[PDB]
Amino acid sequence: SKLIFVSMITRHGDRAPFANIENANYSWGTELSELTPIGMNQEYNLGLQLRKRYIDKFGLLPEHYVDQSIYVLSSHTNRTVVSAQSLLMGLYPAGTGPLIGDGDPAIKDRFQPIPIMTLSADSRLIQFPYEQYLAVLKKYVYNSPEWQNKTKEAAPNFAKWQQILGNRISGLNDVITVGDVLIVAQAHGKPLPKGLSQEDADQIIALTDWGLAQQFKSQKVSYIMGGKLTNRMIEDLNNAVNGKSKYKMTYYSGHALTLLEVMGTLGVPLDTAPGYASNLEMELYKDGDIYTVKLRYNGKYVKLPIMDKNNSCSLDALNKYMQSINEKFQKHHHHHH
Amino acid sequence: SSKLIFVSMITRHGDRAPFANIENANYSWGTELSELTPIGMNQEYNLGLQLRKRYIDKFGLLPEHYVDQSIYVLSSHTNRTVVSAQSLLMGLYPAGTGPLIDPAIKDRFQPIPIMTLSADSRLIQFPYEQYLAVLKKYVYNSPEWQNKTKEAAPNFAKWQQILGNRISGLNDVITVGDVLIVAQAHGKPLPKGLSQEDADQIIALTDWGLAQQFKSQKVSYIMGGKLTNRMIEDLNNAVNGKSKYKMTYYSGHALTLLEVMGTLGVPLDTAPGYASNLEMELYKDGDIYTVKLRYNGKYVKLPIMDKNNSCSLDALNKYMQSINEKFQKHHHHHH
Ligand SMILES: Nc1ncnc2c1ncn2[C@@H]1O[C@H](CO)[C@@H](OP(=O)(O)O)[C@H]1O
Ligand SMILES: Nc1ncnc2c1ncn2[C@@H]1O[C@H](CO)[C@@H](OP(=O)(O)O)[C@H]1O
Repeated sequence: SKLIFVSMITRHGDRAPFANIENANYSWGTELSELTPIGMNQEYNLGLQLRKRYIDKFGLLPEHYVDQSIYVLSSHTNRTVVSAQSLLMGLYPAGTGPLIGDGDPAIKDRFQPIPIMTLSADSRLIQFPYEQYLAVLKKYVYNSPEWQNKTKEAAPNFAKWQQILGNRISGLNDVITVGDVLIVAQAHGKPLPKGLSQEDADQIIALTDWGLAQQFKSQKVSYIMGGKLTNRMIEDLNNAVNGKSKYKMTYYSGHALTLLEVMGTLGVPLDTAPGYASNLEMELYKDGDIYTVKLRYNGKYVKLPIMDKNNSCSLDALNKYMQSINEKFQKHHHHHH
Repeated sequence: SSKLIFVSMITRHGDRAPFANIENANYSWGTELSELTPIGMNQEYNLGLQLRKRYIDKFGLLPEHYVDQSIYVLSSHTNRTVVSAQSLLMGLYPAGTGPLIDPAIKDRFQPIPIMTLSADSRLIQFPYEQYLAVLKKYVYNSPEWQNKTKEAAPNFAKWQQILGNRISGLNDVITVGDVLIVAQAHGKPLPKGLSQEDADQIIALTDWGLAQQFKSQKVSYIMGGKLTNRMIEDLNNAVNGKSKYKMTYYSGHALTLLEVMGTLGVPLDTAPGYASNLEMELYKDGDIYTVKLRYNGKYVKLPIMDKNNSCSLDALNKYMQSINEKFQKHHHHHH
């Protein structure tokens, strides 16, 4: 069997936060929500790892980029576009880019440009727009027994955390909001907010990780947000077999939610929120007329319920699996007055 | 005295392979149809270096190391325009200037985000079939097009038999002309039986035809009014506090340049070559704001501009407003 196609999702690299902790004076060195130099480096290094895997080891891809061999689509954010660019600088590094004339580089250092398309900001394919995402949570997650139970457990800490941090803390949603800032602060070696013990910071961060993962332990929530992309990736695999597409790889540059929603849709939800440069690959193998698929998440194969002891299933089986998921969550349409 | 505070820029992409094949030739391009070639990457990279010398070294509008959220880059939904923008930005902010953590990326590359429109957007280029539909309606039956057609028509049968491709109008001449332009740019031999004289005629008609389309301000406005308005709005946003960008950059096509120049009433006489570019420059001297328009390295005098190729931003706004009013559509109700 030979690897013939891969579809990949990444989360972007280290970024600045979206929000500020009111009672802290953190300085990030880049604008809110932008990819940091560390984040660029993380994605670049992931690119180098992917070169060793899909070029050196499997030989799916060549050492010098072939035009129209990789389709890259990013959400409409700076961090996801720059993350894809940075990753591709590792996958096809300086020294491998094209020459003109007598072996003179097209671009100094033989950089290799690889096109990245973006969705519109309004697209729901790679990420739901933030307010639409929160609306799904309000409807399907916040009143769930698991969310309410965890809320009751954590609630005795809300008043204290609110007075320490300044930011409103009146539910797990607010804990998650400030938790992201604390995660960024820790990733950048910043001091704790005054009056927030390491114990308290650890608890807030733990609740944040728990909460993000809990959202997608619902296959329904996962499908609402991720059904479209999951279907599209499987269709990419099919197009690699049916002659429709000549791409060796499709790469969707996305977010924590992108990874959570696809894993959750497939019935293998994550127990932890994806860290920076987390990544998922659907690998398609060919042995004669037999086509098989494997699913890789952060460097380890994942066993879908339909897979064998070798973490593998036929593409036909994956199709049937996805079809059943689509039917399971199909909406009953109604007419109106 | 007066200082440059903002620039809005359009480029055409760099050298590319053709869209079509000449039926009776066997050209091999080295990349897929319509993709940017290595020479095209080089052209855009070199333009980037030129833009660094101008807007960083000379005017100091931009800093030597990229500031996040300082440049907004929007490309049409094509590989050649995205790769052209990326190549240009590799010249504007070259290796050695990118961020450190020890370099964030080897050779200190500097990533700069590029957004793309959807393929169905009409902002930077009309989708091809919609573009041709505008030509059919407004250009192909115009007196100038018909006259040129009659002059060239005695050559159609011969060109058709030589090339294989259908040649029954100037539109077909333009179609094969692009292939001949690409062939010449890549030093390929002429198709058998096509003399250099004939190739020159076909290419000349192609250049003439592309420019002729946009000598109509109406045609230009239909396709380019939206982008022209948007670029002027970018200038206004640099003054009114709405935007903190130092530059907006629209990565586009020959049509993008033709339509904006044509909308502003300064249509080009020749079709834009690879890496052609246009800049709207905004200057501040106290409370006085002035604009200049640059095309392929030379200032262009709008009718509203003075001997110094300059006008106030207020004047530019009034000018654009009058163009909008001129081409406003009379709406109707229906049964
Ligand atoms: N204040 C905000 N504004 C816009 N998007 C936000 C946001 N806060 C969070 N997000 C989004 O919610 C996801 C889970 O934390 C994030 O994933 P990423 O950090 O982008 O992987 C954001 O997309
Ligand atoms: N066969 C084709 N398919 C799609 N777009 C095409 C095309 N032939 C020409 N174009 C488009 O028409 C413009 C003027 O020649 C081109 O400008 P550029 O070469 O992209 O600057 C194309 O966009």
